Amino acid sequence: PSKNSINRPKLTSNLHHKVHSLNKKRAQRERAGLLKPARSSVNSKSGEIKSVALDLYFQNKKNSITTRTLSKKRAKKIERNLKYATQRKLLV
Amino acid sequence: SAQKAPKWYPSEDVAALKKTRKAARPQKLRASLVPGTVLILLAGRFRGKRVVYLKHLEDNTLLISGPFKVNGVPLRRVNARYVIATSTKVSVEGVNVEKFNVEYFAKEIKAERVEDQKVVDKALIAEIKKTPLLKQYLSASFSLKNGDKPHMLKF
Amino acid sequence: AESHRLYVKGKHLSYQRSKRVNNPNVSLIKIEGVATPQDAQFYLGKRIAYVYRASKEVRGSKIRVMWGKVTRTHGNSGVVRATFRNNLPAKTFGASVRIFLYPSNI
Amino acid sequence: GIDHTSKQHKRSGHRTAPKSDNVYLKLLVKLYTFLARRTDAPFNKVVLKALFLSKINRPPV
Amino acid sequence: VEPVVVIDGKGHLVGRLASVVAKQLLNGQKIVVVRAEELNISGEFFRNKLKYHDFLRKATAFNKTRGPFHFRAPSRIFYKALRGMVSHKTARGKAALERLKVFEGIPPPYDKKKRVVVPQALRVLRLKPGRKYTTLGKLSTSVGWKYEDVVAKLEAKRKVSSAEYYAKKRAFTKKVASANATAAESDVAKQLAALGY
Amino acid sequence: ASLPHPKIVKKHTKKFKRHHSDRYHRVAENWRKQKGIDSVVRRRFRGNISQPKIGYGSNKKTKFLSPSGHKTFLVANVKDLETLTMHTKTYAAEIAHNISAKNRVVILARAKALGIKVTNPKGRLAL
RNA sequence: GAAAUUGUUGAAAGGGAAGGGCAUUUGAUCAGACA
RNA sequence: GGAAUACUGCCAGCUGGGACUGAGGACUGCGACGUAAGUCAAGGAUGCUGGCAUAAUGGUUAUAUGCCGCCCGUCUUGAAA
RNA sequence: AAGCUCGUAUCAGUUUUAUGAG
RNA sequence: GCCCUGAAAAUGGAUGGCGCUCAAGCGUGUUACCUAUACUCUACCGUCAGGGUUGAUGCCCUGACGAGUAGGCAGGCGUGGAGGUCAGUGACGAAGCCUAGACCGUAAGGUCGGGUCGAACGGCCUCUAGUGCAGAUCUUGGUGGUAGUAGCAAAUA
RNA sequence: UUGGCGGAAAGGCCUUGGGUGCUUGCUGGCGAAUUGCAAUGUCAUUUUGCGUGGGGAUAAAUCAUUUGUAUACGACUUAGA
Ligand SMILES: [Mg+2]
Ligand SMILES: [Mg+2]
Ligand SMILES: [Mg+2]
Ligand SMILES: [Mg+2]
Ligand SMILES: [Mg+2]
Ligand SMILES: [Mg+2]
Ligand SMILES: [Mg+2]
Ligand SMILES: [Mg+2]
Ligand SMILES: [Mg+2]
Ligand SMILES: [Mg+2]
Ligand SMILES: [Mg+2]
Ligand SMILES: [Mg+2]
Ligand SMILES: [Mg+2]
Ligand SMILES: [Mg+2]
Ligand SMILES: [Mg+2]
Repeated sequence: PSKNSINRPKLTSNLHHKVHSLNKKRAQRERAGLLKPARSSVNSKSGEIKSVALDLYFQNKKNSITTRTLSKKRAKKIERNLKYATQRKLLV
Repeated sequence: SAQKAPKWYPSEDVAALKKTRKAARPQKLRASLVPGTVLILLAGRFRGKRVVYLKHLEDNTLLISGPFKVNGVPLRRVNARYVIATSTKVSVEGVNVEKFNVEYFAKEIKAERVEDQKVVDKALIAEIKKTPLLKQYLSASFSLKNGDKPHMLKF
Repeated sequence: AESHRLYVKGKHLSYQRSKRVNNPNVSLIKIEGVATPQDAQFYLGKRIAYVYRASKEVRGSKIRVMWGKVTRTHGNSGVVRATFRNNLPAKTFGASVRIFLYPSNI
Repeated sequence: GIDHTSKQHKRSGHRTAPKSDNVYLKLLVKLYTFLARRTDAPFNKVVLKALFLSKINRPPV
Repeated sequence: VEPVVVIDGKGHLVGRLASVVAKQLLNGQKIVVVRAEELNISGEFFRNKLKYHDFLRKATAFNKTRGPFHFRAPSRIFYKALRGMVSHKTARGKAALERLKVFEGIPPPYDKKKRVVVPQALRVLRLKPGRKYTTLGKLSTSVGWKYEDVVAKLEAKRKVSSAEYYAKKRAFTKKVASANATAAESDVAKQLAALGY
Repeated sequence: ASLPHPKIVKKHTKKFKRHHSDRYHRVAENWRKQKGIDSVVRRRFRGNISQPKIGYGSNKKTKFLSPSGHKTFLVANVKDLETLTMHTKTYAAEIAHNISAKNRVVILARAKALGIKVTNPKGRLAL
C-alpha cells in the first residue's frame, strides 16, 4: 500500500483490474476469430503444411489491413505445381 | 547417398520378459470394516451419504446398499479406501448376497437390479427398524461442521 | 444441510527452503486445527487439491485443479510437507487448499 | 569427499595393442590373443607381448 | 477462524503484537486493529520518548522531503513496527500488508463487531509486575499527534452507547437462561445430559 | 510400431546458451567455454548458467531415439529407403531436404509398400 | 538482398534500469502417438 | 520380610500409518513350506480397474510470482574499491 | 612418457619394542 | 556475578532490520526441530581397473572413482580446395537468406517443415591448407543515442 | 408497511401490522439407481451488454479572439451571442 493511504489496498486492486482486463481482451479476440480453433476442428491445420502463400492462393480461388500478400511469381508456380499434381491424380 | 548405412543393426527379435515372483494373495481389509457396518462415502456421486456394507468382492471392492428405500443409494461397489467405517452396525444375517459379483456389475434399467434391490431392501428395513432413529440417521447426509477435527472425531 | 464440506481447509505457506535457497518441488502446508506433529500424522498420505478459477473455459469448466498429497510432517507446530504433480505457482503463498479424507484408514 | 591413498584413474598400460596398421600383423595378433587366452601357456604370453613391440625394440637376430 | 479478525489493541505490547500480526498477514489472514492509542511499549516513558527523538533525528540532509517520514499517530507507530517485520518491497509483502487495517478508536463498522485479544502479546500476562511501561497515546501526543482529545471524546460516546446495548443484551440473557432452566427437568434434557449436552 | 524401450529420460532439455549471448548481438548462442581466469561462470558461482559436462549424457539404451522409438535415417531415394527393409521397428526414414516433390511421391509410395515409417511425409506435397 | 539501425500493425510488460538461473501459474502457439 | 516399578540393555517377538524407487528381461543360483506332486515374499513389479483420446499430459514462446545472480576481457597477491 | 626387471617384491609424513637425548 | 561512570567530536543511520525487559538480554541444563554440492541407498553418464567371450581396437559381467590455473594427453565438431565412390541431390527448384514450427547430440554441431530465391551442390573413404574471433585506443565499410538539440546573434535597414 | 435511533469512514441497529412460503416439534405414503470403484465434478453478490418497457433531466469545457492584478513557453487571471 501507499504511505499516504495505508488502509486502502493498492497492488491488489491493480492486480484485480489487470486480470479482468486481460480476460476481457482474450474473450474479444476469440469472438473476433483471431485465435486458432481446436485441434480436432474441421478447419484446423494441425499436422498439415502451414503456408501463407497457399492459404492466399486457395482463398483467391475460393473467391481490413494485412501484410499477407502473394506474389505473381509464387502464384504461377502454385498453378504449375497443381497441374502437375492433377496430372498425377489422373494417371494413378 | 544422404547417409551412410550403419555397419551394425540392432536385432529385431523381441526379448521375452523374465519370470516374475509376484503372487496375488488376498487383500486384508481394515479391522473396522465388518459386514453390516454403516459407512460414510467420501467420494463420488453419493458422497457424504451413509450406506450399509454387505459383502467383500473378488476385485477388492465393497458391496453396499442404501438401502434404496431409505436414501436412494442402490446396490453398488465402492473402494474400501474411499469410505469411513462407523461404529454403527445393523444385523445382516437375513440378507442373501451370494448372487452379486464382478460379472453381475459388468457394463460391457434391467429390472433384475430393481427386483434384487427390493429383495435385499426388505430384510434391511426389517432389521433397521429395530434400532431407534436409525432410518433417519441413514437418510441424513454427513458433512463437516465448523471446528470439526477429523483427527479427533470418533466414528 | 447448510454445509456440504468433506475436506479440511489448509494454507499454502511457502516452499521448502533454507535461508537463501528454496525448493519448489516441496510445499509447506498448514492444516486448520492441527497443532502438533502427532496430530499431523493423521493427514500423511491424504490427497490435496488447490482449486482455482480461470476465465477461459476448458473442457466444460472454469474451475481448475492442481493435485498433490501430504508426505510428512514439518517442524513442531503441526505443519506438513506436500508434493503436487505440478509445483504450486508461488503466487499462492497464503492461498487456500483442500485436504480430503481419502485414502482413508478409519 | 574421500582422502585418496592412491592416484585416481591411473592406467596400467603395458602396451595393450600394436601401433601398426598391417592387416597381416593384426591377424597374427588376433591368433596369439586367442592362444594366450585359451591355453595358459607362458610361451604364448611372451609371443603376444613381443608382437606389440616397436621397431627400435625388435632388433634383428 | 474468522474471515476478518478484529484485534483490540488496548493493553497489548507493540512488538509482540506486530510480530503475530505480521505472521498472520503473511499466512493470509485479514486483520483489523482498533484502539491503537491504548497500546503499550515496555520501558519508561522518557526512554521511549528518547527513542522516538532518535528516529526524529534521522533525515535526508540535502532534501528533508525524501527522508524517512516520521508519522506521529499511534496507528502509524504500530504500522512502522509491523512494516519492519514484513518484507514490504516485494509484491508478496505488499499483498500481505494490504490485508491489514489499523485505526485509532473504534470507528464504524467495527464498533458493532466482536473484538479479540492476543494473549501472547498482552501486558498483564507478559510484563513482570512493577516494570514500567509507556502508553502510545501519550507518546504520540508528546511527539506531535494532535487528535488525542477528539478520539477520547468519540470513545466516551461509543462507550455510552455500547453500555446501553450490553444492558439490553444482559436482560435478554437472563430471560433466556431462566426459560432454559425450567426445561432441564424433562426427558429430552435428561437424554441430552446423558450425551453430554 | 517400434521396438519396446525404457521410458525416455532427458537430463537437460534446455539449450546450453553461451554466456552474454543475451547481452550482445555479436555474441552468438552457440556454446563456448569461458577461458577467463576471473570468470564467475568458469568458477561456477551460485546463480550462473549451467555448463555442459559428461554427467548429462543420456542413457545408452534410449540414445538417438525419437519419441516414437525409432532412430532417424536420412534417405535420398528409393534405393536408400530399401536399406531399412528389415529394420522396420528400429529405424524410420526421413526424406532429405533437397528431394523434389515428384520424387517424394515415389519414395512415399515405396515406403508405404515396405511398411517403413516416414518422419516427414507432408513436405512439398500440399494438396 | 544478412546485421546494426528505423517505420507501421498486432500482442505484452513498466511505482528510481534491463538482462540471466531453478520452478510453476496464465495467455498464445505447436509436434508426436491415434488401434 | 515379601512384592512391584523406574533406568539401562537384549529378542533370528508381533503389528498399524506415510514417502521415494521398480534398474534387469527365456532358463541356470542359494534357500524356504510341504511325506509328496508342487508352491513361495528365494539372483530387481506385477495384477485388477477407470477416464481421456486431444491441446488433455507435454514442448515452445510472452510474461507474472518466490528465491538466487555485480561487467566482460586483460594485468597485478588482490580487486566493487 | 618409454623400456628392462621383480611382484610376500618394494615399502610407510603411524604406532610398538630396545637404546640415546632432554 | 550482573548494572552505572571508567571521554566524545562534527551530512541522517544502524546488535543486518523490526523490535525485545519473569526477554526475543546474560550463565547453564534437557529435549524437539530446520537444512549443504557432506554422509547412506538407488538410477543414469563418463573414466579407470579386474574378468569372460571362435560389429574381436566389438559384445557381456564385476568393482571403485569424478575439484582444478599454466601445462600435458586423447576422442570429436565445423570451413576453402584435391583423388575415389554414392551410375548421389537439382528448373515438380541447387546454393544462400528469414522463420511465434519439429527432432537428435553433454557439447562443438547436425537434421526436417514453412517462406523467399533462382543454378548449382552434398554424404562417405581419403589428401591438403591463406581452416573457426568479442576484444588488439585492431583494419575497411555501414549505423545509432546525443537531437529536431547546440546553434544559423560581427560589418546600423 | 409502522415508528425510533445512528455523522468517526453514519450506509447500519432496533421496531409496528397484515400478507405470502417453509418448518425436522411428532407420525405416514411415493421418488432417487447406469456420474457404472474416485476425478473441485462446477451450486454463493454485483452486472458502463443487450431486447421489453411504464416514469424523470434537457449541459458544459477546451482551441481561437480578449485583459494584464500574470507570464521564458506552458500556466494564471479577465472579457465576449
Ligand atoms: Mg566424489
Ligand atoms: Mg535487389
Ligand atoms: Mg534488423
Ligand atoms: Mg502444461
Ligand atoms: Mg542478490
Ligand atoms: Mg534470533
Ligand atoms: Mg539461555
Ligand atoms: Mg531451396
Ligand atoms: Mg588466418
Ligand atoms: Mg567482430
Ligand atoms: Mg579474447
Ligand atoms: Mg575499437
Ligand atoms: Mg569506424
Ligand atoms: Mg534552438
Ligand atoms: Mg549585422
